[PDB]
Amino acid sequence: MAKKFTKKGRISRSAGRFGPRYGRKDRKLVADLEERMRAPHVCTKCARPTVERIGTGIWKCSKCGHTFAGGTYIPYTSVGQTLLRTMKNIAEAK
Amino acid sequence: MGKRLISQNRGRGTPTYRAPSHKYKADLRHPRVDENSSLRGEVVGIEHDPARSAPIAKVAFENGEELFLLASEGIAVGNIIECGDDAEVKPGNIVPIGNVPEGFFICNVESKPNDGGKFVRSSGVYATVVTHEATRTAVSMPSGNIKWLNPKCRAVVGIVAGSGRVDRPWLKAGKKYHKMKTRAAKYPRVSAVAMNPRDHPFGGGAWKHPGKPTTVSRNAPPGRKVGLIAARRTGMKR
Amino acid sequence: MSHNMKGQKKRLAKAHKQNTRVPVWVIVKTNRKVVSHPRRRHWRRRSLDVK
Amino acid sequence: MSSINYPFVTEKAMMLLDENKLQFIVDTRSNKKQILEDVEKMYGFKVKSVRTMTTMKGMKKAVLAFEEPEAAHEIATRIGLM
Amino acid sequence: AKPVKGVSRGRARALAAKRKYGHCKGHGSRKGKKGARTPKKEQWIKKIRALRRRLKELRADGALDKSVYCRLYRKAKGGEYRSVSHLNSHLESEKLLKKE
Amino acid sequence: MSKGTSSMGKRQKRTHAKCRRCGSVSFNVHTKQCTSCGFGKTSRMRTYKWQAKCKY
RNA sequence: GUGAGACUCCCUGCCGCCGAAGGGGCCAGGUUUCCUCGGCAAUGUUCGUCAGCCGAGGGUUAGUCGGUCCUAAGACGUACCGUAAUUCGAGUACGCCGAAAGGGAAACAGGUUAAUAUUCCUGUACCAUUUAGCGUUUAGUCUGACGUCUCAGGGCAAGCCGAGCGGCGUCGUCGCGCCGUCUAAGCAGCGAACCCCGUGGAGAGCCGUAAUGGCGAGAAGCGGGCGAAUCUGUAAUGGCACAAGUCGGCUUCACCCCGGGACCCGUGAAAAGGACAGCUAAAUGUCCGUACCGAGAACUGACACAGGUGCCCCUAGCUGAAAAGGCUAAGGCGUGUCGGAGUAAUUCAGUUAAGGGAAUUCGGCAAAUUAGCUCCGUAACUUCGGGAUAAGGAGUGCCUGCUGUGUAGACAGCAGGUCGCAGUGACCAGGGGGCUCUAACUGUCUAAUACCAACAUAGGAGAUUGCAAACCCGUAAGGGCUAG
RNA sequence: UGGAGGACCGUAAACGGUAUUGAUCUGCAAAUCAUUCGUGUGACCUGCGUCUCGUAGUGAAAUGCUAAUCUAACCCGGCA
Ligand SMILES: [Mg+2]
Ligand SMILES: [Mg+2]
Ligand SMILES: [Mg+2]
Ligand SMILES: [Mg+2]
Ligand SMILES: [Mg+2]
Ligand SMILES: [Mg+2]
Ligand SMILES: [Mg+2]
Ligand SMILES: [Mg+2]
Ligand SMILES: [Mg+2]
Ligand SMILES: [Mg+2]
Ligand SMILES: [Mg+2]
Ligand SMILES: [Mg+2]
Ligand SMILES: [Zn+2]
Ligand SMILES: [Zn+2]
Repeated sequence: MAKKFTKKGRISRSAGRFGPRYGRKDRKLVADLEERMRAPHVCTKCARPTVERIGTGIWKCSKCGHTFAGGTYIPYTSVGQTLLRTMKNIAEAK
Repeated sequence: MGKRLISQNRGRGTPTYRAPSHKYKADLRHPRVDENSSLRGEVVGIEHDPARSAPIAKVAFENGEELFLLASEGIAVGNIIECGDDAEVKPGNIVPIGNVPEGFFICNVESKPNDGGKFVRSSGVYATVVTHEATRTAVSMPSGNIKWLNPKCRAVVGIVAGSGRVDRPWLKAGKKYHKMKTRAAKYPRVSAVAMNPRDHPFGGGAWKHPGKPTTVSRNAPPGRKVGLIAARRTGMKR
Repeated sequence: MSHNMKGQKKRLAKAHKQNTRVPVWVIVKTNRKVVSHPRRRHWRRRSLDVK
Repeated sequence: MSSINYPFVTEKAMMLLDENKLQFIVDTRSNKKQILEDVEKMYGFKVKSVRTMTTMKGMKKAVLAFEEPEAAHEIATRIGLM
Repeated sequence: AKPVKGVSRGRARALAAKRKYGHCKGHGSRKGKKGARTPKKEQWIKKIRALRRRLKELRADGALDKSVYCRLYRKAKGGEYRSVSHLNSHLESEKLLKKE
Repeated sequence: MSKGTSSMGKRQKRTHAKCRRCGSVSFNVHTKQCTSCGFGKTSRMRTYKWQAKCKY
């Protein structure tokens, strides 16, 4: 499907561009964060996966055109999720 | 006179320690509103601010003047903001902290009324309203302390955007170098024990050791408060 | 090429005109008592500070 | 103040006189309008244009182009350049 | 003015003719890495453009419907044919053209 | 380069222009003051008592 | 030849040097060194009739080339305030300056001089401000106006090939080799991609790209609109031995236009100006620079200095991956300013050496070995990325005839013959392996005796401070960090 | 297919300065030359402009650099 994931070429992932440098821990952290960033995120108006990162904390929908501010590396954060959940439950209880 | 230290050089304000002000987009402050007024406005664009490494919003108000604003998370181009006393509680509006319910998150809080906002401004931080007495309200600051603010203070509801900025390690001197070009900080910094006895209280010797205790009292004169300034404790937790 | 204003060129013209051999009739009249002046130079030596 | 001092009579200036032109030494603190008006009043010939130069001796040369043909010849005749 | 003496080019001209025929180019004359003599991206570009133009003209004249056209387009994108004759061989073997 | 003749080839700029008030080549082009007569700094002319021995 | 006087000054022929710099264009800097005539006491590492030297005279022409105009970092002035006081001091208000490599209204070809030329002359143009006549805003937007890397498409200067025509060379034999076969702005016409609009009705899927991709929130297809470089005609009569002056083709960077993608805890200037309402006519377009060098002789280092500033920007044919190294054009030179003679030791830098092969020395210091490209093959260890060009083997020239990919330029492969001691035949071009100590790595450092294990670094931890804060500068007025 | 990286090789482009403990050592030079070397898409090299200075400045820190001068510059005065 993607590039050759041979018997070896499978652990580094996107951190394979650093070669033999910076140690195992940092490379693993950067790699995992990169697979989270490259994910197919979902829109809020469209409800179609079209969201990609334009800048530091700026996101946009390719089809929908919608622009919004979010996380630096991921569109939606857990704390914002909790705020939405709590405020929406309070509103809906009224 | 053994040479002055880096802190005193920053005090003088030489060009090496001055912020490159012309790079920054604009100052962030709350809209100025007279007594018993409520102005609205809808976002026109979302923009990057080089002075904080976080997004900011451009909003055009009904009078005509547009202002950059500290962008809370979720702000999108098109939504209208209703800053004023009569605003409802929603993510984005600016309302007094006296009539904010307990448990709600806020940010860009002011010290005294009509300051524009001074607390809770870096990426992904937020504060909480705890209690509402008649004369004050206690909010838990992101540091972890309780602060007693005036009920007639303004603060945008939500949390500051850009959350998670420090989950990505530098892993190079080059990337951190590039960040420091748009700040007043100096990069890189020499360590005190590697200097000469003219330059620092810790310098000198045939081997690199502090020589004297690193904890310094709070009453030490300028040019000597180097190290652990008036520490209450030291070491990790055993 | 050292783009000059009017005054710089004016001073350069004067310093040029000062490089002159003393007139022969002056040497004849003063009976070989004046044979030089302190304004003589050469272009590839000490730079003039006219500008 | 007077802006024309005297005609300039080197070999190059002589050849300009063939196609109806002169070459004066003018006062170094003067512009083209003043030169135009002075020459026009002094000889009554309607000047066409004027080109100016600053020389390394200090003085300032000006080349006048006249409209009426054969004018420069008779100006140089009366002035005594001939 | 004495005439300018140029640099003659007859010898190189004859050598170029011989090389254009396919000689004087052995292993003992290569001195630059493969890729410096033929970049790989250009090879891919010419190959894929030829394959796509051939498939498009087969669709245009009418001897290839939509379904097999789509399959062959993505297959050539995937790299299963190395030349136009190779593609023609597979088309004339697996019968996917509507020649009659 | 070296501190001697090798770094004296870059000696093509100028730091002092010519002063209008005194005619001396002492006008600092950065601070805009004459270092000999004080032109630009003040309307008076620069004189100090340490420019001569104590006259006794 | 000149001259009293010729290794050294001039002309012709031969023989040479640089030829991606020693050539061409020009900043800063220089300041008359520029051209002609007349000289040789001194200057020139020798001589000199020569000269960047000495004396006399001469030479720089602008509405279109620059400055001038706008603003960036940041200065300066007046006021307010402080200071015993100022010519001293931070901030605030109002001004004003700051780029000959940022923004920017407008001109090209040929001729002419001893030395100036988009400036003078011939021809053909263009742009502003004012005055007069004839009309009118949309006045709020667009442009000026923007990073690093990577790629497609189009165009073109240079380059190359074939045919005809005109010259020059060679000519022991042959019939080849070289040069030329030209043409500006301006004006008129056309328009590739992107984008916009009207139809269209596509899914158990179709349409595309070098690649990423697009689609009922409307694909494919079919129409229309806005819209580039460049190209076609004229300008076309100027220059050419008024000698020819006609045509085709290939390629095209390092230059111009247009579009896509990726990256950022980096987000990659501002203002004047211009566009949207102008058309016709006459008049006006002031000021400053303009010579020459721009460097192994015109700058700077006391010098006609092997350094530095400037390698700052440009450069033809063959070999070759190549702007490397080698050999030649155009251009510049025989001035990196002492000659003759040929015979010792010694000395600076090179070529070769029987047999042995580190036995030399503190120490393989120094020198030698290997070296391009294609194919096969590749270990311990490992942070799984590497190690790795590991190690270790084989092939390579020339001639004859071909095959495959591709629109082409070109690239790849084969069969037979054949020469030499040797086929990357010169130039160019790694010696390799093993065991330890030490610093993680890329980076920095005693300019002129120390390039290291020292400094820095990402990572780890601790401390102060809720902003009228912590830390710091000032005598004060006030400030840095902080558009935080 | 694609084209990332304080990746690799490498120019006498540019920047640096290991070894010869070579040449020179009243030198071409008050720090240069020849061969051999290190980086060469970045924490890169660089033109012009502008700012920071003497008990002060700047310094990836050697007491380095601040006009051939630096464990406190230079000019004049105290000073004969
Ligand atoms: Mg001390
Ligand atoms: Mg020094
Ligand atoms: Mg006295
Ligand atoms: Mg040569
Ligand atoms: Mg002599
Ligand atoms: Mg002029
Ligand atoms: Mg100005
Ligand atoms: Mg000799
Ligand atoms: Mg190290
Ligand atoms: Mg250390
Ligand atoms: Mg390298
Ligand atoms: Mg003294
Ligand atoms: Zn959407
Ligand atoms: Zn003065």
